Amino acid sequence: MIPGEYHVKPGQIALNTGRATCRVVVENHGDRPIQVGSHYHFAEVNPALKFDRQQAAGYRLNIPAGTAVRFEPGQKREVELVAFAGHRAVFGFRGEVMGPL
Amino acid sequence: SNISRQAYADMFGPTVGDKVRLADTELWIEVEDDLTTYGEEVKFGGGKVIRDGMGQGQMLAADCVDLVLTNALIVDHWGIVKADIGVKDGRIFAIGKAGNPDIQPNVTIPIGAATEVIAAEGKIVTAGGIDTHIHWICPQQAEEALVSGVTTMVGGGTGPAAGTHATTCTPGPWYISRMLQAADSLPVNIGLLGKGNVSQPDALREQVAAGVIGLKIHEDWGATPAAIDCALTVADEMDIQVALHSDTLNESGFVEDTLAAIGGRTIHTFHTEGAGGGHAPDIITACAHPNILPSSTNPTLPYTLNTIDEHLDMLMVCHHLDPDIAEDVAFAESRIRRETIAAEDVLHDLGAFSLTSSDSQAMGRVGEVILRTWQVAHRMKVQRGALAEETGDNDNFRVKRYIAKYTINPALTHGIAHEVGSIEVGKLADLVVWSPAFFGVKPATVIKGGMIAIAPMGDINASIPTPQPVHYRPMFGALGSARHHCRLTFLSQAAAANGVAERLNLRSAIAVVKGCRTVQKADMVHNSLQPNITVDAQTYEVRVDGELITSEPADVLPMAQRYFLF
Amino acid sequence: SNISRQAYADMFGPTVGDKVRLADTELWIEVEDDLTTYGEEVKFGGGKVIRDGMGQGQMLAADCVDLVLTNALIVDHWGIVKADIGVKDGRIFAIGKAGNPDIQPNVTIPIGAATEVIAAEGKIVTAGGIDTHIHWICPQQAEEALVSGVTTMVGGGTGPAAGTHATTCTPGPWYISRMLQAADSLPVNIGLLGKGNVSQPDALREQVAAGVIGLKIHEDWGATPAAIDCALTVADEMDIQVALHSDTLNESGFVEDTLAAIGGRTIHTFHTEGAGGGHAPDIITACAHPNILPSSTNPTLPYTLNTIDEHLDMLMVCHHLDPDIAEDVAFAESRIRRETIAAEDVLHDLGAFSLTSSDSQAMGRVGEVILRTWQVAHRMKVQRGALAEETGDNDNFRVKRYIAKYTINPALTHGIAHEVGSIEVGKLADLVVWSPAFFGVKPATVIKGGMIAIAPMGDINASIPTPQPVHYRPMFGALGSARHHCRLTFLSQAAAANGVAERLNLRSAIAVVKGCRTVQKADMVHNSLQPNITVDAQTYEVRVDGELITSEPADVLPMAQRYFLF
Amino acid sequence: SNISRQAYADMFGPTVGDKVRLADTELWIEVEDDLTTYGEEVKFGGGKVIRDGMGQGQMLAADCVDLVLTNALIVDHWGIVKADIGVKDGRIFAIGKAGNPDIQPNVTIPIGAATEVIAAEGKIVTAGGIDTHIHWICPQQAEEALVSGVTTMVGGGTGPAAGTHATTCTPGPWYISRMLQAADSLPVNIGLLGKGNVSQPDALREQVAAGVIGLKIHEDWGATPAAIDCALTVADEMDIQVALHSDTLNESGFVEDTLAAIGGRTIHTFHTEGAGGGHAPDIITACAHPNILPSSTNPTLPYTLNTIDEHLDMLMVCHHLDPDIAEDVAFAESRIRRETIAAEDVLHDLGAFSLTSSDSQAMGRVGEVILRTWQVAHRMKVQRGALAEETGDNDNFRVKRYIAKYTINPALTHGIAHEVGSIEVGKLADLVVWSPAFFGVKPATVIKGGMIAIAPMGDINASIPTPQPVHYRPMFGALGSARHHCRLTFLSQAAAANGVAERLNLRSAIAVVKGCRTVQKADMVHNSLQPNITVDAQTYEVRVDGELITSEPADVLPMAQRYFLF
Amino acid sequence: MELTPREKDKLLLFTAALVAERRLARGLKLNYPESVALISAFIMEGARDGKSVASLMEEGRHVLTREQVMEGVPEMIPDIQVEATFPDGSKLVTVHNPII
Amino acid sequence: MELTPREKDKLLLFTAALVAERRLARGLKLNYPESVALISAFIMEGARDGKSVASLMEEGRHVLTREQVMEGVPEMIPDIQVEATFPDGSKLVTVHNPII
Ligand code: NI
Ligand code: NI
Ligand code: NI
Ligand code: NI
Ligand code: NI
Ligand code: NI
Repeated sequence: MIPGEYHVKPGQIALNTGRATCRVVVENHGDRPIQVGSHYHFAEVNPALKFDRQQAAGYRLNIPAGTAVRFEPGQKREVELVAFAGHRAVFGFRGEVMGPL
Repeated sequence: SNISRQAYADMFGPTVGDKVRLADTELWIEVEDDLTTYGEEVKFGGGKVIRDGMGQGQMLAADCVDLVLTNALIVDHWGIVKADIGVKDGRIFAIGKAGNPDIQPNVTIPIGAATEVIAAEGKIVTAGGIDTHIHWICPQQAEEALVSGVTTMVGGGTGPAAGTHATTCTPGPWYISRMLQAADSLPVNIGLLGKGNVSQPDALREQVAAGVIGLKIHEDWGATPAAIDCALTVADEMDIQVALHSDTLNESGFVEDTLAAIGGRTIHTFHTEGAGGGHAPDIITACAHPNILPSSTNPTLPYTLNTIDEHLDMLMVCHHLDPDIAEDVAFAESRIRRETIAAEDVLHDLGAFSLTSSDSQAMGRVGEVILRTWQVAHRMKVQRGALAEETGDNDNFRVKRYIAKYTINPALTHGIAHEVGSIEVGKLADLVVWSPAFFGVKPATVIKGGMIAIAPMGDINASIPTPQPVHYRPMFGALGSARHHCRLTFLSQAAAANGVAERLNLRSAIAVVKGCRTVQKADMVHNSLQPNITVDAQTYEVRVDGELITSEPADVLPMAQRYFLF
Repeated sequence: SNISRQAYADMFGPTVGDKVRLADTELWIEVEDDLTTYGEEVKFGGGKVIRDGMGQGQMLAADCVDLVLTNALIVDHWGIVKADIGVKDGRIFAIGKAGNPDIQPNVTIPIGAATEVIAAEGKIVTAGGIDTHIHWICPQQAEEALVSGVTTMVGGGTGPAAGTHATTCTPGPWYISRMLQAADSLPVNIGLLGKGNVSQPDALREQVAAGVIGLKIHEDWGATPAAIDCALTVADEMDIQVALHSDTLNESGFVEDTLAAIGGRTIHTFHTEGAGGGHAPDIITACAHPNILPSSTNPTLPYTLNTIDEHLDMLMVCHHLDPDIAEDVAFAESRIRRETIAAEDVLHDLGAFSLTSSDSQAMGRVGEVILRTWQVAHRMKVQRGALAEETGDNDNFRVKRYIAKYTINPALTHGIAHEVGSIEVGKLADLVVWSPAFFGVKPATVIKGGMIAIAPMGDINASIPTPQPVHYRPMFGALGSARHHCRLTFLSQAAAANGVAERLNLRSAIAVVKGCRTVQKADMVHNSLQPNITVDAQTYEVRVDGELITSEPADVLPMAQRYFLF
Repeated sequence: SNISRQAYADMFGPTVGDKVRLADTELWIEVEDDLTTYGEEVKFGGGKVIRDGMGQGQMLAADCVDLVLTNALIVDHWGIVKADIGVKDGRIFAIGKAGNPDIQPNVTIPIGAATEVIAAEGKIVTAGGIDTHIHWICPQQAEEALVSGVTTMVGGGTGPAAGTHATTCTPGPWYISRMLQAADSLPVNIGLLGKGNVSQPDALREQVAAGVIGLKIHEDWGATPAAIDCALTVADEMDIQVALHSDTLNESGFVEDTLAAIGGRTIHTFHTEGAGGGHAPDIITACAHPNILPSSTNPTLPYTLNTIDEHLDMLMVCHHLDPDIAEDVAFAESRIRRETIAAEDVLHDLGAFSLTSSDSQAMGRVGEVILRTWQVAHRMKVQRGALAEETGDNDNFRVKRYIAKYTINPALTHGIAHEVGSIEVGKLADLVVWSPAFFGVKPATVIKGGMIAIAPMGDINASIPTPQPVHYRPMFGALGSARHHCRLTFLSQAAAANGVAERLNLRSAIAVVKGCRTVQKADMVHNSLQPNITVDAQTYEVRVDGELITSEPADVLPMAQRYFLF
Repeated sequence: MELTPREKDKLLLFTAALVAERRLARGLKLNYPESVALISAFIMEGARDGKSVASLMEEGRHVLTREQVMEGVPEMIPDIQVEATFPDGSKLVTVHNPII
Repeated sequence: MELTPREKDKLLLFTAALVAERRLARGLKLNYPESVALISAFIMEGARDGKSVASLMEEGRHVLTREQVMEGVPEMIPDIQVEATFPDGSKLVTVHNPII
């Protein structure tokens, strides 16, 4: 007996089902580490991350909600992105959109 | 992409089909539904979801909630569901999916600049408890009940005076006025009971007009048919409830005589099993009746190997009996009965008893309503197995049946279910957050009207809030004018119409009771059974349709020595 | 039919001719009268008298009391009587016989639906104590005094500041206003003393107009004839009292010079024996005068084998003297004198000293006014035997003489006897309920203005209120707006006329002092002796009509180690 | 005639040229000036100066102070001076020479009948501390900070909720209104910070209009350039301050990107060293900028042999990292750096960091702002010797440099220096009295708005206030309506103009912030250095003009084990 | 520990009993509060051990005798009552006439 | 003594640990609050002795074993945290997985 223990049903959960996705190669050209959270507007990340910003427009990382991807200086990764939903309106970040898209 | 269900449960709390053990009991809940969109859960923190332009939007305060409890596992009479909970203007705004409509799908709880976050992933969230058998013996009972997860206290008294030590009565306009004033200082919602025992209705109408939401008929003030009839007549006129502690002595009649005096009118029978008071040996038969809302008090919950020794002596001490007088011993033996104490647990399991309560410091423990309700559910699963209503390999229906006993059923009985008693839209945001290992015993956060009112708290001078010693400390929801905004004082319709709140300069928010007379046994959520119950005058055996109703006493209980320092 | 007197006393408390030991002292009270009709006593509980149509009637709230203390053994300056006490609208309604006029004879205290019950059978009930030598060093002194049975505190100060550590003075309109505001938070009635030492009367009139009910002349602010004269002139104009701590140093004159400056005007002499302050060695001679109301402070009460060692050092510590300077030692030896400390106890026994008080945290113990008054009475019975006024085989007159010292005589001295100081009809219902074994040391219930304000209370979560740990906890009469309704802030006539209560938004009930100038030694209840007293300048011996007044120091006292944990 | 300087110092406290050790540190202050006239010092007590016609005059209340602190040794940013301090109407009236103009020369602080006395001879008196990094996790933090000598608390939160555990944010009009109401109950001046992270300015203007005096940008709500820009735009419109906890993750840009987003606008950078949060590894470079007011939080103050082990683990626990994930370990190692923690102490010593603060219960100790500031000064004297600004054989300039960090510089940063932050005429009388042996650790008296609010206090029932146990107990300045009169709730200009105080029925005195945008690094008293600072991306070494800035970790500190029971 | 008010209140009782235990070990005759604290704390420990309510109602009568307490203390204590968490939850123990 | 609130709060922790220490000496399996109190107080004494934070993070894992505590108690205590005054001021000690 363990107080408050879970008996999780074994299996898997599919995330962001039915949503458009794309893959982009990213490289940290900066000299300091960069970590990006699941819901950040990927096209507006730190300018030291080099990738196809046009392809990334209106996308975020396709990872579990609340998690993040880390890029050490010089690190390269191909990341998977998922399109924003709802109204598809972007406000904040580096102030590059500030409206629909 | 995919995530394993174990990793998902670790990150966001359990989802559909996962099971959780309630504290150290044998009770297991199963998540029935989950209102999220997988991948779009909101979590707060560094690099997390609830951040500007992400899970937090651009909306003005009028367009978002003031508080979101993220990833809560709700346990309520209506379901065991995973959801975000939104609170706005001190009330439950929605149960659903929180976030930002600008970038997320299916958002029903908008999060903005004006939104605070409570992280409920991995926690169980319930409504605040409602204890309707309070003796206002001392004000320290309020923090004691609040820490246990009880947010509303209905009862009577004036402090540590003989009348209050024995009865839940606040006698007369003067004491009623003083207690409504004192109530503003306590971090729980309060409604008062007046002294119901009189045969002149105007002496009752005056008390209701002064502020009481109900009248208590107690045998120590004469629980006669004429007094009961008078109190019910006034209750029917003024939309307030009558609570009853009947004539144990059978002085004025037997239980059938009190039932005839009630004459099918609505009444709340306190400690229906009878150890706490009532026609000896058969007050328990009141639970057969459609107009009776029956509660138990807690020292007899559940039946244990120390119950009888403890109670026989507890009664001898309270009543100054002395084991040497045969008639005092005959009285004590007619009131404390293993037959009815054992049957009571089964009657709760069957839904024939509808409420639990304390009887605070008057044959009852104010901090133990919730944990003893769960101890009964545990003992009943152990002895009886699955309820007939149970679907699936879980105890969900038994859990819903029992949580209703200290939440929605006391609220319906006392005409306050429009304000409190459940997690439902428009109700006051009285919520309790529990870590599953401490469910029912030691809550993580107790919320009053949208503000945290009490919670465990570690060293004040520490670098973080978690270092020792961790003990319950009152929070901002329990301070001065914030407390007043976040609690309710319940008044009768007559007191509200007469401007009692303004006259007494009551500072707290006011609510008015209604529906005290229309409520019946059939309205008790998951606990509407009207058994054909009998009690043998000689042996005290309880039978339903001639079948013996009994149980075995526990040697060891969960929610006990693993948790408490003393 | 008949009942034995032993069985009667066990059931209802003692009756006429029965005697009771006060705590563990050698003092015995005898019941002088009993206002009941035998067989018609009211008792509350199961099957008891106070029930609908029985000892409880059909009357409306305006026609019955709010609270009845049943079968109380009253100990007050006027009698040691068995009676029921009725309280209504926060005031003493009657002392007599409670019940229902519909079925009972001789009822003077009607009990109805609106009546709460306090069971006083087997208990002693007294008025609340009145301590008029409070230094407002810290607010924690209020609960400390209330627990000891003191319901009114008159004094001065602003907190733990040098001026207040030394003197009972709240200097100036600003601090007076802040302290009257702070007073609303404390569960005791309060009146403030201003700084009396000035020779410009307008600087005194401003303080009285701001709210003070008296002015303290203290030697640390210059207790000169001109300052004393100015304060008395203002007092005579404004109907407020002057409290005096005279010129110990004899700097401005000797005791006769201060007496000439007073010029027959009314004045309260604090710590008249002089260890607490005053003309060395002969301030005690002030008790001969008709215009002087003399009190003692408590560390010299009664004289014990540890008194001198304790005081000589206590004075050295307070004044930063150091045993190495001969003049500092000469000062200390001129102030602490076994001759006057021993005489003081006898002067109390003879009624030459009229009041007791603390001198709280400034050479005085705030929780010990009552128990030390009784220790003196005990030590005096032991050493002197019966008082000349004593009738019967009891200590009733000595008991009445001593209880008046901390109840009615401080109230008369400070012009508040119209509101407090005794159990008399129309006075505020400040009452203390005592179990005889704990009389004077640990009360059972302390009532402020008709509500229980503090009482011992056991485990909050227990099934009954009596399980351990039992310790004093504030009750509903000490909470927020109920506390405000149940306490008084005393103001001067000038402050009341100037609308000080409204200007400062004082929340508590207000009372106004009157009769501070007309009161004289002859008005001190049971303590009006004006002895022809002298003190020898060389030996310090106290004589009355040339007869040596002295006593022996106690090795062991009652009301001490049997009761206290430390 | 003459008195020796040793005897003078014993009687009146030190004078010009005398030195005093600060607690058990190696820091020594030297009395720079003394405002008395030798022979005319005022002292209170028996036979002392402050008596009618002597050091106390005949003036009316309007013509004298309400309170005088006699013979204080003032330690403030402007001087280390011996003087009497006069307080009147809750404000500092004068710093000078107290007494009676009728008989004494050079009197600038008149003492009359209306004047209370605090004896400050032999004590050090300072302004009350101002902590601007409070997380309102629990209300118990107020007494904890007040006992430490902090009289103003600026921060954000709603209680023990995830958002508040992480950030100093009170999100939205509803919680802002509830917290301003709760603030009336606490004996400290309070100003609130709202949630600054949004890109819609109206969601910020609504929070300022509801009452917040500033906006906190925290990375957990998204510390992006757009959110920072929005908050600064609103701050410039509404005269409120912006506090920043920057993007540690470098998610939106590196430190230069955040600096560009700030665009030379005024901002308070919290925990500028970065262990408490901010661009890794180089947020410390913000102290070079003229528009940045940089504070440290306290667990990194000073650098000790247990700092790193403690912090690396403290961060792992707060963020739920687990030492098994290399990226979580890489994150933790990028945030906790011995190079910046060691440089921070030197940057404080040079005046490049301008404020100290707690970060209460969120990587910071609420009772330790003052003692850790002094521990840094001590460690810096030990390692660096005299500051370049130092004149004389004393540490006076270093002392003035450091006291400004928790007094005047936080007040200037948050636009409240017109009310608090120093001992200056017209400012609220928030004062702390220290015995030199306990300077910085355990104050003797804490004064709020002219009333003692908390102080050590011995046995309540003792004959004097000094017997054991002595512990901090709230005084009259912390009670109900007196507390309201003696504290301030700070509001924005918009909230004050909109009648927020009247709408919420706030009871305390109100002050309005101003000058939040005009304040710059050059205005930080004794701490205006703008170094050309760099941080190496690979090694984390801090350099100023290419010179390595570092220090050594302490094994033992003063103001530690000699003083605390645990 | 998440100590509730009632758990903290029992700490007070435990501490008062430590005072009494040290004084009884010195051979002093205990007074009223010492005696109540000592017997009450003994009962709480018996409940923690898993003793029955019936057993402790009897065991509590053998902690202190009339020779171990000041005059009048037995008469001042007609009973001692205390609750504690037994293996089967909180229960009340009343020790009648504990000191003879 | 001039005890601050935080010093008085640590007295409460010290007392709760005395309760647990006496029960462990009787051979009882300790419960949740007893176990937290016992290990936390042990750490405060180690800080008073001048032990390092690193040393106490390790020493705190050897105070109680799974055999000395009730079922489920080790799982109820994933860590114990307490601060105390070290020779170099207040520090936080977190003992990870203290009972195995
Ligand atoms: Ni009942
Ligand atoms: Ni009851
Ligand atoms: Ni005096
Ligand atoms: Ni005095
Ligand atoms: Ni931060
Ligand atoms: Ni912070």
